[PDB]
Amino acid sequence: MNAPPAFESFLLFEGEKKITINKDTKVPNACLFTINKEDHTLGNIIKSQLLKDPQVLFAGYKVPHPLEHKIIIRVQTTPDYSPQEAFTNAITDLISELSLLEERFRVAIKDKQEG
Amino acid sequence: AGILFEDIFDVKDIDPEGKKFDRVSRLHCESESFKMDLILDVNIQIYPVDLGDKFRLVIASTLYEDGTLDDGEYNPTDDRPSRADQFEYVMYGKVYRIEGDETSTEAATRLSAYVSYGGLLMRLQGDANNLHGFEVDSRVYLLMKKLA
Amino acid sequence: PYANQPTVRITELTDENVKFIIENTDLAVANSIRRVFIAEVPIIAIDWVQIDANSSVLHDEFIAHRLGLIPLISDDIVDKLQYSRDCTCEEFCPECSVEFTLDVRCNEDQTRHVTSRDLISNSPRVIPVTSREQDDILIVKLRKGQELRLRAYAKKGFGKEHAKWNPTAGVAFEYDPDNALRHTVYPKPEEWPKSEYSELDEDESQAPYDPNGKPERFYYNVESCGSLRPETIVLSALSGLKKKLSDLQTQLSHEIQSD
Amino acid sequence: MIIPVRCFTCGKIVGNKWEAYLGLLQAEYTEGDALDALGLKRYCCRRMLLAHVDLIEKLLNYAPLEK
Amino acid sequence: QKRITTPYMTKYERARVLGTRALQIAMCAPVMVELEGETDPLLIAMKELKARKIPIIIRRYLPDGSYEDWGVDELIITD
Amino acid sequence: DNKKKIIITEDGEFKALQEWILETDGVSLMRVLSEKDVDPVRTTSNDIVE
Amino acid sequence: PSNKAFEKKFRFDYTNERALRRTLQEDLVKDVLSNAHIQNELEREFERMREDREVLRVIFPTGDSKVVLPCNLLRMIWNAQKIFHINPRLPSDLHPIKVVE
Amino acid sequence: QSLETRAEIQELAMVPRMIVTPQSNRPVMGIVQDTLTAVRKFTKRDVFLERGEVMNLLMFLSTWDGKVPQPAILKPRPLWTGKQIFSLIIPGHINCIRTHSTHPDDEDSGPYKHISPGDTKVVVENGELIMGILCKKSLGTSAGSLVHISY
Ligand SMILES: [Zn+2]
Ligand SMILES: [Zn+2]
Repeated sequence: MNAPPAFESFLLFEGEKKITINKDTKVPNACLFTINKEDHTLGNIIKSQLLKDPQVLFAGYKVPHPLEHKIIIRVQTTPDYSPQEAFTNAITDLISELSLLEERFRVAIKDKQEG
Repeated sequence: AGILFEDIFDVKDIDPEGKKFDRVSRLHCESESFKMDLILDVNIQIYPVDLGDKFRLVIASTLYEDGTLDDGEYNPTDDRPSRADQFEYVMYGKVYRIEGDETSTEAATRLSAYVSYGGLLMRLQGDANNLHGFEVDSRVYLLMKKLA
Repeated sequence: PYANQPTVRITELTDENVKFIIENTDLAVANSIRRVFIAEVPIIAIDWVQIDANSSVLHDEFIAHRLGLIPLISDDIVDKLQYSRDCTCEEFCPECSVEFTLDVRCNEDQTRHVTSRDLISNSPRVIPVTSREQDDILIVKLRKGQELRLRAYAKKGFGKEHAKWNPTAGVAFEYDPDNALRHTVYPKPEEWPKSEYSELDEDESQAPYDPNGKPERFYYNVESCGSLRPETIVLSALSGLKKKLSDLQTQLSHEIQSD
Repeated sequence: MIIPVRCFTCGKIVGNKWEAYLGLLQAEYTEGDALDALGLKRYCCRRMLLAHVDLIEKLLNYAPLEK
Repeated sequence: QKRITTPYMTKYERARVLGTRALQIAMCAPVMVELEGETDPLLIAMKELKARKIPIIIRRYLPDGSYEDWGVDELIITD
Repeated sequence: DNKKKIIITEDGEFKALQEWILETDGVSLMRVLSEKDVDPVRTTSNDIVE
Repeated sequence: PSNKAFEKKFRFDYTNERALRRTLQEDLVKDVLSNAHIQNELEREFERMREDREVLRVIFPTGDSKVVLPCNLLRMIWNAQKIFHINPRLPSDLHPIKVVE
Repeated sequence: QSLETRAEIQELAMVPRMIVTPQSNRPVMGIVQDTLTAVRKFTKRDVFLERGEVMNLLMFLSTWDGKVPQPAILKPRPLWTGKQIFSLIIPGHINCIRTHSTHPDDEDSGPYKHISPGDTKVVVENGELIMGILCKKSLGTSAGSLVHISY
C-alpha cells in the first residue's frame, strides 16, 4: 500500500518547476541547479560537458536520495563568466554534438544497406 | 624568488625490504655537492625512475620568481611565470617534523626534515647549515627534474 | 570548449540486432546513450485489460500480466501516437490507443493452446511480433469446456514506467578492450580471456599502460525484443535524448529570462 | 507453472521457445545443443528453458469446475 | 541564604525548563525576547534560555529537607 | 605480573620477581594464615563468605 | 622512572648557564640565576613532586601507570602548541615561576 | 505526545548526544561494515584521484567550504590522494596518534620511526591526515579513536 506510482519518476505535478536556480553564498561565482524528475542519465552528460570548459572552476552533480527524483548541479566559474551562461553553453553544445552523431549514424546505416 | 633547497641527487637504491605499494615506491638517493641523504616516495606510473638515475631537486616555498606567498588553493588558470614550467615532476606538501643532532648545551649539526605530500613522505637528512629555511607546518613544493 | 566530432561505423546489421562502434566522444555520452536505449525509447504495449470470462487455470491478474509482456510491432505508429495522459479525448480513441480482442473457447477433446495469434487487433499495422515455421508466444492452455474472453488496449510508454515498455533485449557495451587506461586492475592478467574486439597476439595479456589515454572506440551491440527494428531503436534514442535536452534548454532559458 | 514470456534478466522473448525446445529434446538433440539451436547464447536466457518446470499440464488433468 | 549547590544548570534542569517554558509560550504567555519570525514554541524557549531571560526559579531540595531557590539567570548554562 | 611479587630496588625500579605460590582446592583461611612461613599479608581466598 | 631518571627529568636544574640559555630568553635566565627566592621555590616544587611520587608508589603496588582521569593533559598541550605555532626550536618565553604560581 | 516530554527527549536522549557511553567511556557508534573496509583501501598511500573524481566526492561533503585543495601532485597531471580528501572530512583541528592493525612492533625501535615504510602509523595533526592507514583501531569504538577525540 505505500508503493509510489510508477509515473512518479518523470511527471511534474502542478506548481512544480523543472529547474530551480539558487546562488551559492560560500564562494563567489558559484551556483546550484536543482532539476526535478531527472536521474543520472542527464546529470552525468551535463557534468562531463561542463568539465571540458576551460572557464569552469567546478562542476559536479548528485542525487540526494535514490527514492527521491531530483538532481543538484553545482557550477563555479572564473569571475568573467556567469555559471548560468556556462550551463546553457554546455547544453547547446551537447545538443549540437548529438544531432551530428545522429546524422552520421543514419548516413552510415544507409550506406550499410547495399553500399 | 625563494628556494629552500637546491641540489643534484643520484639514486643509490630503490625500495629495500620489497615494495609495499604497486604504484608508489621508496628510493634512497645521495648528493654530490652537499653530501646529504634523501628518502623519497614517488609514484612510478606517471614518473618512472630507474636505479642509477640522476635528477635535480628544487624545494621552494612558492612556484613564482616573484616570491608572493600564494594561496594554498588550486587555481588552474593563472597567467603568471611558474617555476614548475622548467620541471617535470612537481609535488606539494607540508613539513611536519624537524629532527636534530642537538643536545642540552650545544646546537644542532645534522638536521632531518620530514615533509609529507598527501601521504607521500620525504626525509631530507644533511647538515644544519643547508636545511636552514625549513620550519614545521610550512607549505613546500618539491620540484624534481631528471637529467642525463 | 566546443563539441567534438564523433564517427560511427556499423559492423553488423540484421533484423535482430545492430552492432556498431562510436569514436571520438566522452564516456558519459556513450553511457547515457546506452541508458536511453533501455529506459527512454517509446514503444507500444497493452496496459488495459478487461476480462469478460475466464474459466482457465490461471487467475485474472496472471493472464493480464502475461498479456502485458507480449511485444507489438510498433515501427511508425508509435511516432504519431500520443501518451494517454496527454490526449484531450475523454475516452479511448484511435489516436491514443490500439484495441485488442480475444475470444477463445475450447470445445474439442484436444488441449487448446491460446497463443498470440489469437489476439485480434484493431489496426492492420500494430500486431504481435509474429507478423512474418517458428511458433508464437503461448498465453495459456485450455482444457475442454474452458474459455476466456477479454478486451485490451495498448498505449505508448517507455522502460522507466515498466519493463514491458523496454524495446531492447540486450545492450552489450564495451570500451578499451585491452587494459590500456587500466580502469580495472587484474591481479593475474594471464587468466583473463581476450575480448572479441581485442587486438593482441596470443602471447601478450594486456596492452601497455598509457597515462595520456581517454576512453574512445565504444563498442555497442543492441539486440531488439522484436517490437522495433534494431536500427530504428538507436535513431529514436538519439532523437529522444536530444529532445530531452532541448526541453531542459527551453525551461532554463525561460527561467533565466524571467529571473 | 507456465513458461515465462520474457527472460527476467535479459528481457529476450523466451515464451515461444518451450514447445520447440521439447520437440528438439525428442530428436536426441541434447540440452546443450537444443538451446543454442534456438538462439539462446547468454546463460541468463539459457537457464530459463533449462530450469523451467511445466506444471500447467498437471493442472489441466483436473476436471473444470464448469462445462 | 548560604548556597552549597553547584552553580551550573544540570542537563535535567535544562531539559525540564525548556519543556515547561515552551508549554507556556504555547498558551499565549508573553515572550521575553524579540523573536525574529519563528513560530515553534521550542525554538523560542531555546532562544529565551540562551539569552538568559526565562522567568523561572528552580527549587533544589537538599536531602535533609531544606531547599535552595536559583533563578535561571543566576547559574551558568552548560550548553 | 599481578600474581608475581613486585618490589622496589635501590634505584627506584619495579623489578618483577618470580616466587613460588600455591593454589589449593579447599578453603580453611584461618588455619592456613596461622602457619609458620606462610605470607599472612597477601593470601586471598576466592570465597567471600570465608 | 628511575630515582636517577626521575631527578634528571623533573628537577629544575638552574646551575647551567648555556643549557638554561638554550631554552629560555635572556631576560629570564638572569632572573633564574640571580634571584634566590625563585630557586628556593623551585626546590620546594621538586620536593612536592617527590612526595607525590612516594604516594603513587604506595597507591599503585602494580607497576602499570595506566589510569583513568578527567581531561587529557598531553592532548591539550599538543593543541596549544598547534594553535599558537610554538616552534620548539627557539628559546622559550614562559617564565618558570609562572608555571608554579 | 506533549510538548514538555518532546523537549526532554530532544535535550536528553538524542542519538548524537549518546555517542559516548558511560559504561566504558568509549564511543558506542563507529564506522562499520563496508565503509570501514573502503576507508582502509581508500586511505592507502597509492590512491590517486583525477580532477573529476575529486569534484564528485566533494559534492557529497556537507561541511565543505567550497575551496578545492592544492593537489598533492601538480605537473605531469593534477592528482589528489585519499589522505588529502579524508583530511577535508576531519573537522576542526583534531590531533591524535594511532597505530594500524598490521603495524610491526620493531618498526618503532629502529630507524624510519617517523617515516613509516608500511604507512602503518596514523598521525592526524591540526585536523589533517598526514600519514597512516585508517582501520577499526582508528575509526572504531575503541577508546581514543578519531571519533572519540572528535566528540
Ligand atoms: Zn485519444
Ligand atoms: Zn536473458
